[PDB]
Amino acid sequence: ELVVTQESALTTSPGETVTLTCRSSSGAVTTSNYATWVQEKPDHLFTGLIGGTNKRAPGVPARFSGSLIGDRAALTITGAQTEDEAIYFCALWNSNHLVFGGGTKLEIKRTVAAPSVFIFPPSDEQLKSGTASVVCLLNNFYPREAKVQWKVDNALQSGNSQESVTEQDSKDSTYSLSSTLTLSKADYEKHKVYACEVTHQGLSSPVTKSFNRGEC
Amino acid sequence: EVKLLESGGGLAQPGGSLKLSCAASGFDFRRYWMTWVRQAPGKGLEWIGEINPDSRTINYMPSLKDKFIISRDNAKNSLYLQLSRLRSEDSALYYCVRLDFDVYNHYYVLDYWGQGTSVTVSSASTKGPSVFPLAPSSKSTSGGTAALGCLVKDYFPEPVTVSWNSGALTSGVHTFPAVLQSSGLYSLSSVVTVPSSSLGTQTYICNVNHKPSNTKVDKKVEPKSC
Ligand SMILES: Cc1cc2nc(N)n(CCCCC(=O)O)c2cc1C
Repeated sequence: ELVVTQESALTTSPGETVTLTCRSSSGAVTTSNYATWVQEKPDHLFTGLIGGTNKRAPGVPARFSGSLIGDRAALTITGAQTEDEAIYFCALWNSNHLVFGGGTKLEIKRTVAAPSVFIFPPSDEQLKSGTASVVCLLNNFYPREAKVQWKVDNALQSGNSQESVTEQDSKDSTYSLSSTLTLSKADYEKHKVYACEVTHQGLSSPVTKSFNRGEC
Repeated sequence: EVKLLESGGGLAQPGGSLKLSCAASGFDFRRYWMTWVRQAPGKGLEWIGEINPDSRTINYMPSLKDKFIISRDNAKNSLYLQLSRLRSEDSALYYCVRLDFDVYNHYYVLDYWGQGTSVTVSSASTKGPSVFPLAPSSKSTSGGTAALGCLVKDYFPEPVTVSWNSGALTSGVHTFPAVLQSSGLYSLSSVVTVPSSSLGTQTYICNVNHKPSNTKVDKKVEPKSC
């Protein structure tokens, strides 16, 4: 069972040089594995970068290069640019079939940006369904590490919220996140203060956005 | 100007079969090896197989050697993938890919990729999403920017597409990846920032589309009155 492994995530600064590796579980990666690389940009846009271990595909800037380092295949990026933020997949030929690695997420460091926080009360239309969804939005921040705590009448919630995060933005390299607190119309009506408390490196102190049920 | 457009995805029943297809243009199809690749939720890419120009050589991923069949029609610049004995593990995005095959230099690259067609294996029935407004909690007076959006929830299976003002508004838009709720139904949000001063003058409509259920919804988002 050939298993190809890549580091899950790497961070580099603009202008710096970074190397991504690809290793085989069956032994050293060799020329007969014809290591190849694919780049994945947001919206499932894939592009082939390297073939035959060290050959650049047409249209690929010379800042990308491949080679064998130690027992692994590698992809080196020189003078990293924000346009290089993406997920890189490696793949090795195994005699009669191809095997992809798990992919590496390459993040390019940029200055810290605190998020703009917004809280959205459930609509009346939804309440008629017997469910209540409270949405909290954390817009354009960096780095990705962010903590969102829901409080209902000052009671910390748990197990009743789910969050989603967009891919790093192509332009400003920021992330956006949404946290959704789901309650039954019953429980929702039993409380008054709904708050979203956010903690992020770009905030000296946590930020809280809230609303009182019914108020408008 | 290489183009690869997949079709045939959708909801399928476990144990059933499905046929995906791919239309190619922008290059001499007849002279290229073609490939299928898929990506299941929370997983990486998985090679399915390939087929050479004259169809005399066809290689498959060991596992699916016999539950999948790849074929092509050079006269119609088309590639086909027949899936059978479907199981949940087969739920994924299926990609049509071109392989630049250079035996001289031992150069092999999956150069161009289609954007994929989604396939879901399940015994559940399709369900259209309910679209709720995420009203601007700001007044056209506050000045500056305001955030508003749409909550698309309780639909199945993936995917749904979201656009604002029939595609006119694209700047400042953030459509989050859907999350699978405990109920087994998907849910997602789409938001966008607009000038506060335009609230009341400009109409903001999110266009939601869910093909699996032939559902199309256009919800207008306005500031809730007090
Ligand atoms: C992405 C990729 C796809 C491939 N398809 C085939 N058939 N080979 C093997 C090359 C031919 C074998 C030989 O002639 O020795 C592939 C190698 C790579 C890296």
